[PDB]
Amino acid sequence: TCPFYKKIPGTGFTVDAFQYGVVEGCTAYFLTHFHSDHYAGLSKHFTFPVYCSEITGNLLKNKLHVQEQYIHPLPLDTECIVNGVKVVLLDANHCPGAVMILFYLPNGTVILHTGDFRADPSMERSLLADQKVHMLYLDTTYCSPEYTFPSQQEVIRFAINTAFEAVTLNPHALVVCGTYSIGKEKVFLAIADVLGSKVGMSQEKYKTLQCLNIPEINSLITTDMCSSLVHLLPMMQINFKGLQSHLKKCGGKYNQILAFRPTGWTHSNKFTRIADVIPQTKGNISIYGIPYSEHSSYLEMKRFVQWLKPQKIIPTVNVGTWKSRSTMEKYFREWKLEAGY
Ligand code: NI
Repeated sequence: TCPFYKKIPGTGFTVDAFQYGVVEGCTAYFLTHFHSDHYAGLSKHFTFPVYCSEITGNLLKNKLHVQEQYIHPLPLDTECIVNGVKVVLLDANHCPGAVMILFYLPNGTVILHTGDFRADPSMERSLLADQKVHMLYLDTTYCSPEYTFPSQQEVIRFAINTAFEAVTLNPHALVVCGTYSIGKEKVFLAIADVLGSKVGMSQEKYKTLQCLNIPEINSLITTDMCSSLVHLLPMMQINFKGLQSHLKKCGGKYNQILAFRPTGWTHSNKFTRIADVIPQTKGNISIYGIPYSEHSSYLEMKRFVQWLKPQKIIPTVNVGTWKSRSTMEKYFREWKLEAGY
């Protein structure tokens, strides 16, 4: 049964609610982004209207085989009427195709559902500038002050310089980047661009990347592994055993691996600056964990909320324990007292 924080009151709508069977009264199912916890339940047998971005729609059709007649893509930054209700989709700054949804309810209430997002000051100059929001359904993944991490630009600068140094010292080194979902593509694209290489990968991952509307993608990726010195591998293979096994398959072309594991936050963020990050090393294999986040830091989240000044906040992450719910409620009240709304 569908929980309350996935329903939009006063409408026939749900958000990211495909794992509950047929939801009573639902006339349109919104999907914020193509991550498995959110799409859980969709397939070729789904026969209700799905509303989403263009990119999410390409993934639903090609990867999950949802039939074309049930996929309803909407453009971004554009007022659209769905089942008699005005909606807008906004870029969430999460993975490719990810959106926030603004709903203009028939009674005058305005609701923003962030989906998953990485708040940014640029959002203060979207269509959100123009009006009041009564209810915010908020991605609270990192809603605690211990959650700190650098900008995505700093993290990419670190990865490019690390890869470029290693391969210039040793032309026979291979770079490997872990993946398990869409998102974080800048990590492997930036490294391959500095090395003058295409990115090599499986047929299955190539298919996924071909759905993402990335400009000039045919120039950047390939399924011919032997032609490439940046390889993508499943995240589970990014360990000394998996990497050893991969280096055997390359036919004595390479004699060293440098690997990257993009994570979210880890507690080594509580002590170490990005610049000071060191790898784990066994023999001719080195593995870097890099804190490339596609969710708001505490401070980015707080800035956004204090600017938007919502009347009520409904968290969508960390909702399962009393201690988490209490902690989030305390911070929301501080933020409101501090800013005066
Ligand atoms: Ni996500």
